[PDB]
This record gives sequence, C-alpha cells and structure tokens, in this order.
Amino acid sequence: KNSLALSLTADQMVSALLDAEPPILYSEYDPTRPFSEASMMGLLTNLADRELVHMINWAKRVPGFVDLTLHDQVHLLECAWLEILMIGLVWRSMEHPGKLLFAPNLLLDRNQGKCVEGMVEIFDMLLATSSRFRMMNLQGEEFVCLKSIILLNSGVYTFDHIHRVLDKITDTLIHLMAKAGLTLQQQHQRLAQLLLILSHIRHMSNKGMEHLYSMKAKNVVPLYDLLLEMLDAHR
Amino acid sequence: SLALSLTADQMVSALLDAEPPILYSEYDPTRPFSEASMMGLLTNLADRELVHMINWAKRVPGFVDLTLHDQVHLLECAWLEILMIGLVWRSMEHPGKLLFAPNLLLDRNQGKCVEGMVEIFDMLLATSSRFRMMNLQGEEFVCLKSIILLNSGVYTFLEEKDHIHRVLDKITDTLIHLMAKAGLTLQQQHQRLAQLLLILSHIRHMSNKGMEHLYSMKAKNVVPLYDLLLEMLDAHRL
Amino acid sequence: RHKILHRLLQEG
Amino acid sequence: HKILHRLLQEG
Ligand SMILES: OCc1cc(Br)c(-c2ccc(O)cc2)c(-c2ccoc2)c1
Ligand SMILES: OCc1cc(Br)c(-c2ccc(O)cc2)c(-c2ccoc2)c1
Repeated sequence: KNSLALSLTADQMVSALLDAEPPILYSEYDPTRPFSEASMMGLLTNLADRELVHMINWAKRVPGFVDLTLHDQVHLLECAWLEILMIGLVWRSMEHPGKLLFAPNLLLDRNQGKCVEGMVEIFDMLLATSSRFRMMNLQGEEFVCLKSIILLNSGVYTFDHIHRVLDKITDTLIHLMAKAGLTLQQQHQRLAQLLLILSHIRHMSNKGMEHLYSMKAKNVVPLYDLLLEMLDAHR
Repeated sequence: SLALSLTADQMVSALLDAEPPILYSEYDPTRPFSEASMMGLLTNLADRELVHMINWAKRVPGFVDLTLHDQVHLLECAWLEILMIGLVWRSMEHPGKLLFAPNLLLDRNQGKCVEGMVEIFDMLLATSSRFRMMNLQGEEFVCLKSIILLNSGVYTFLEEKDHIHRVLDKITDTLIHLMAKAGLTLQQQHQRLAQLLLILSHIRHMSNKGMEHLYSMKAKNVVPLYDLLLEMLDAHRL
Repeated sequence: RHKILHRLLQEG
Repeated sequence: HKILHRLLQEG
C-alpha cells in the first residue's frame, strides 16, 4: 500500500498526533530526602525505562511511521530516544520555572541536580530550554509536531517517504500557526525558532548520553532491560 | 545597530563577502599515511581555519554588537560545527569524498587509518549527499553558517540575548527572500526552510561526536601542540 | 538479533 | 584571557 499518512489533512494530522500522546507516569512515592547520587539516578532510570515502552507505542501511532520497514523503525528510535524523552521533560516543565517535572511526584529544582556529579550542567541546559519554550508560548499542538520531527529526522540521514512525511508535519505546523492568527512573516520566523530548538535538544541528548554511559561505568544506577539496550544502541 | 537595519539582499552580500578562503593542507602525496599524520593534517588545517573563522565571525552582522564574553562563548560553542558544515559544503560536488582541502580529498577507506574516524566520515558523507539531494545553494549555505554561530550557545550564557534573536529572524527573512526570488511557492518556501534548519541538528550531532573523538585522540598523543585548537577543545569539558 | 525493542515494535 | 579572547579583541 501507499502511505495513508500523506493523504491526511492538517487537522487529521494534528488530532492523530494529540491522540498518540503517551501517558504521564509517576515516580516512586518514597518521600525520603535528600537524594543520594544513586537514589537520584535510580529514580530517573526507573522512570525512563517505563516511559520508553510508552514511547514505542507512541511512535507507531505517528502518521507514516509503520509504513517504514522494521529496520528503519528500529534505527529511528535507537537514534532519537533520549531526544524524545528530553523534549517531553522540557514540555512538562514549561509551567514550572526553575524546575524539572520528571513526573507529577518528582519535581526537581536545579539545586537537587548537584546530588549527581555532572548532572547540574545538563539540568541547566534543560531548564534554559524550558524557559525558552515558555517565552515563546509553545502550544501543545506545536509540541507534538516537534516531537514527531525528532523521531523522523534524527536518524534519517543515516540511510523519500520519510522526507515527504516531514514536509507534511511542516505544513501542519504552519497551519497551526496561521490558525493562531500569526502573520506570514511571524509564521516563518516562528517555524525557524522552533526548529532551531531541535539543535539544542540534540546537544542535550549527546551530553546526557555520555553522562548516562558514565554512570553505567561507575556501576551505579541499575540500567534496566529496554533502557540498557537503547543505551547500547550508541556504539 | 546597522545589523537590524540590513535588507535581505544586503545581508546576503554581507555574508558572501565575509566568506573565508579555502585553505590547503600539508599533504604530501608520497608520504605513507599513519594515524598520527592524518590527525596531524586535519588539526594543522583546522588550527589555521580557526583564525579565519574568528575574523569571519566579526563580519557576521550583529556579532560585534555582543560583549567579548558573549562572542567568546558563541565561538567556543560553535567552532567545530562551523568547520564541519564548511567541510560538508566543500564536499558537495564530490560524491563519496570529503574535500578537507583542494589537495586532500578523502574517502571512508582512507578514514580507517584513524581509530573510530570512519563513523564520523560516514556521517559527513551522508550529510553531504543530503546537500546534493536538495541542491543547496551558496547563498543558503552562508545563511546556515551564520545561524549556527548565533544559535549554538545562545542559551548557555538577557538583553544581549534578545539582540541575537532579532538577527536570527533577519536571517530567516533573508532565507525566505532568497527562496521567493528563486520562484518557490509559499508552501515550498516553508518546507525548504524546515529542510535547511533540520540540517543543523545533524551538524550539532556530528560536532558532539567529533569533539569526543578529538578529545580521545588528544589522550593518545596524536594531536599536535596547536594552542588555539586545543584551547577550543578544552572549552567543551569545563 | 534479539531486542525488546523488536518485541514492542512488532507486538503492535 | 584565552587566545580566542585576544584575537577577538584585537582590531
Ligand atoms: O544521567 C544523564 C541523564 C539525564 C536525564 Br535529564 C535523563 C532523563 C530524561 C527524560 C526522562 O523522562 C527521565 C530521565 C536520563 C536518563 C535515565 C535513563 O534514561 C535517561 C539520564
Ligand atoms: O578527530 C576527530 C575530528 C574529525 C574531523 Br572530520 C575534524 C575536522 C573537521 C573540519 C575541518 O575543516 C577540519 C578537520 C577534526 C578537527 C577539528 C579541529 O581539528 C581537527 C577532528
């Protein structure tokens, strides 16, 4: 079959994406504070491990993702998994200035980042990206569009259908902006501002991947089943 | 502020005129390749490229409007990305080859001479193909390079920042101006714009990967005493 | 090879 | 006072 994604209109693309959104998971309910280096890293890796399962279900509901061979699907996910978890974290943290909402019951300030060696540097980048999201008034509809772009774009050079789907999402993004009453010039400018943010998400992902591998070497955090495999994906 | 006062066509001329020259490497065709000479060729070239990059940055509209502290940070953050997009651009019309310099075109096999260099080469080759695939033009390239400079470390530093975001919008306008003039429809204009900026994510990725590779070579004692380059390298592991 | 990711991508 | 700092300052 041809890809049923290309026939979708802007509105159907938007509702298909909002409908695919993964649930928001909770962390451990132990109120023991403050965290140690291991307890902290343990909470985060346990959470991500569980989020990655829902991330995978989410990917399959992204218009045009299942039309790709199993090979490609695997490749795109292994390449962008940390970027996707992070933009999700940045999005959820938008309304909580100076804080990272890893989960409803796990709202961390930058200070708590010091609990883990080398973690505060990453926390600062995530917080700044978060203020950036807040100052631009990022909308949920724009957010799901951005997250889908990371999925399809990050490992796309590592290989026409995918590029046609990206154009679709780009059109969907402008549609959302015209709908918000933005002038032509403001639409193009905003499109640019949003996409430039992906360069930052990528940088954040690279740093966090290295930092996560570090922790692994120290033999601290219990890397879980799926997370470990996703981590190993990066030779 | 002449920066926010430039028209689209003047921005283009400003950037095109600031383009640094294409430099040659110390490559001797008769000298057998080793892990040390190949890394020696690249770092020796890069070190000379850095001086031109610093002088080019000064001509990028708005850059000198920033405090020296901000200028230093933007360049310490973007230097390898800029070198890389420059490298990918030069290699556009050479399928399968990376034109590090006019007298130094390397293929992936030649890249195996350095431990773990081949995967970086593969990424640059792929990005280069992408450039061919969409027929990237010179005017668009200079815009991308200036965007990298202004955007890479813009959040890792608030008014001086507001200034940067306005020049960035001026560049987005120029990119639009260039596309409209080329006959592209409105829809085609916003799609190619996204295609262009999506490249920056890949540029940033290769930059992070190559920065790790470079640091690793530095711990193997195969990277010459190039102070500027080394200083640019150390700024990434505070 | 065997990957949990394969299991989640296929079992759906 | 990095080298970059100096090269940036110098006219
Ligand atoms: O150690 C650097 C690090 C930093 C962060 Br920030 C995360 C993280 C990102 C999103 C999320 O929803 C939960 C955790 C991880 C991490 C842990 C497991 O997988 C990713 C590792
Ligand atoms: O070892 C990883 C590595 C890989 C590459 Br590919 C380069 C390089 C990139 C662009 C250019 O114009 C010249 C060299 C460098 C590098 C960067 C600075 O000095 C050497 C380091």
